[PDB]
Amino acid sequence: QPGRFGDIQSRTVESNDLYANTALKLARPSPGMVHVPYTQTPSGFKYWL
Amino acid sequence: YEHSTVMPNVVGFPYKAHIERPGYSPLTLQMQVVETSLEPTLNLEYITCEYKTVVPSPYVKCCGASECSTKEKPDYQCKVYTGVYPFMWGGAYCFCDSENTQLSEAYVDRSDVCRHDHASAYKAHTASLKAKVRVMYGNVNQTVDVYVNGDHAVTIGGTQFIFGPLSSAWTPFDNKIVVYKDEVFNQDFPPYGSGQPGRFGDIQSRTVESNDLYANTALKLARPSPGMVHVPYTQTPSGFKYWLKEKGTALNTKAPFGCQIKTNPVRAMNCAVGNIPVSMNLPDSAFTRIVEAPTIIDLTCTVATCTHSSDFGGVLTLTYKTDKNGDCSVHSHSNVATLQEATAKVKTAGKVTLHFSTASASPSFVVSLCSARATCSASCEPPKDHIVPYAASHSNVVFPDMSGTALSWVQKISGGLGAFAIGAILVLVVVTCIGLRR
Amino acid sequence: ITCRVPMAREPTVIHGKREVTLHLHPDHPTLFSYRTLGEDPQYHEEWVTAAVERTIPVPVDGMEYHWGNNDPVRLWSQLTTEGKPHGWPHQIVQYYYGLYPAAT
Ligand SMILES: *[C@@H]1O[C@H](CO)[C@@H](O[C@@H]2O[C@H](CO)[C@@H](O)[C@H](O)[C@H]2NC(C)=O)[C@H](O)[C@H]1NC(C)=O
Ligand SMILES: *[C@@H]1O[C@H](CO)[C@@H](O)[C@H](O)[C@H]1NC(C)=O
Repeated sequence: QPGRFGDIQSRTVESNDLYANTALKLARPSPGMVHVPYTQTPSGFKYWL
Repeated sequence: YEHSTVMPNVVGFPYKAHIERPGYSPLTLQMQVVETSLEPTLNLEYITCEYKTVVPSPYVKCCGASECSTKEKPDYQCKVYTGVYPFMWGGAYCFCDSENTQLSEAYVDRSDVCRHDHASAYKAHTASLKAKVRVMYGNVNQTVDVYVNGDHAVTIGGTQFIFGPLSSAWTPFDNKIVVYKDEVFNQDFPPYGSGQPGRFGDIQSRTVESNDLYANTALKLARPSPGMVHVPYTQTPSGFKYWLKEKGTALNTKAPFGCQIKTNPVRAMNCAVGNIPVSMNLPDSAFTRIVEAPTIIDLTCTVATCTHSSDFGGVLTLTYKTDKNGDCSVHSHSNVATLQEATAKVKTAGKVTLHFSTASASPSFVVSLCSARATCSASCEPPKDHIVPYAASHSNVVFPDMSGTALSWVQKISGGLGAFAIGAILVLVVVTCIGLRR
Repeated sequence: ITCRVPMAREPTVIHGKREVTLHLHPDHPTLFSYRTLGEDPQYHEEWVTAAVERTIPVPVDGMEYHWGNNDPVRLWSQLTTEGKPHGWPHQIVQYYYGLYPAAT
């Protein structure tokens, strides 16, 4: 679950697969500017820490 | 033709109005409310704003004395002091050691930005209501702005519409309010000319450009320190900033019925309360005669699925026999369930499908297709989703039908008990009769 | 003149039986407020500083909550409860009790 412990899970340290659920949402750029905006729930690992 | 009806004042709720006259096919009416505005009549009392204390340079006289006269200035305070010995960056200021005198004065005037930053005190009176309502029937689809007073009369497709008056006379503004920037407050204020220092209303003015002012800030002077040239003063800070710091909770986050509050002008929008009567006068060219209208015979109704949710969770199918193709007006003659479509297309095949919404465990209603009439009854199941982001599209009703399952159980138990009691009464009566005849 | 502000993060919504539990993840001190759209509302407002969780009731009439600098969001609750409305008498009793306890 996003924002809590275990939002990014890997079966082992060297595994090539990953499970991430962080609620990544994009936004339309403001007029007359080049940029990518996005709103994302903070890391759950720091929250747990 | 003249008609009268009542409609609920809830934004976004579709409403069907059914109109039937002899010699004409039934017509259906769609009226929806888009936006409502509630404006109270206001009269200003006084305005307030921060201030500045104009203190001029002191007057020092060498070997002499002075006296000052009163002035018609806001909170003027003058005081003359004896036995002073100024000092400046070069040396002493006067020969006389103890024959000197310093004259001090100060007063209070409104700030130079009072015209841009000020708080107004008003009084709320009887409030008026205006709304924007849309009308849909036939091939005309228009939105009109109407005063809800019982006086306005608009015309749509050669039809007179008269709205109001609102059933409930309820207003969210108290008698005395204060308006600042884009917030309103239900807070009483001290009367003009009787302000108190340190709080709201220490400075009052009848209007923004008024030349007269009333200030009570407790200005007091003090004796200058020895060997210095200064005018000291102790004064209670501005009350406007104090009110700006702990004013409280704005009415924008307290209004009941979900009323959004705006200013310029002060108004409350999208308030859900009461009902709006509607009076109309249709022309004769908006109907259709029976002769060219289809005839529906042997119509029976059934329901496929039902789930009482906020959406149109339910479908019903109508079977019929007709003579010619055409378009008919369809309406539900009850309140428990509200339909979705106002017109339907009928064909020789003999089956039409309708959507509807309800909130009861077991609804019963009469559904009319053109001049025909038939009854529907069904059983519905509760939904699974807990919370939804849209308002309900059904008139809130919960009581089940007389023939529903729970009411059926109550009916059968009560009938058994009543029959048993009736038999007991009969046996008592017959025993009394035979005993009395002897 | 016209000057610039940031829009706060959208919060995490967890549903429940006529209740919403929110997760708030502020980067600044932000202002969080809510009210109910009934006859007598239950207002509230506070200055959130760190990560907290709050539970807000959502009656059938509706809720509105104002988080940070975004537009307010409104929610409504459906008529949901346990039991079956067409089973044995205790089942309908349980259903109607779950909808409206005291009257049942
Ligand atoms: C010049 O200084 C003398 C003091 O040396 C001033 O004389 C004083 O005048 C006041 C009122 O005129 C008297 O009360 C004092 O008693 C006087 N003092 C002395 C020592 O005579 C005089 O006024 C000053 N003149 C100017 C123009 O400043
Ligand atoms: C009525 O007109 C409005 C404005 O164009 C439109 O959005 C709406 O869909 C129309 N409704 C019908 C039934 O034509």
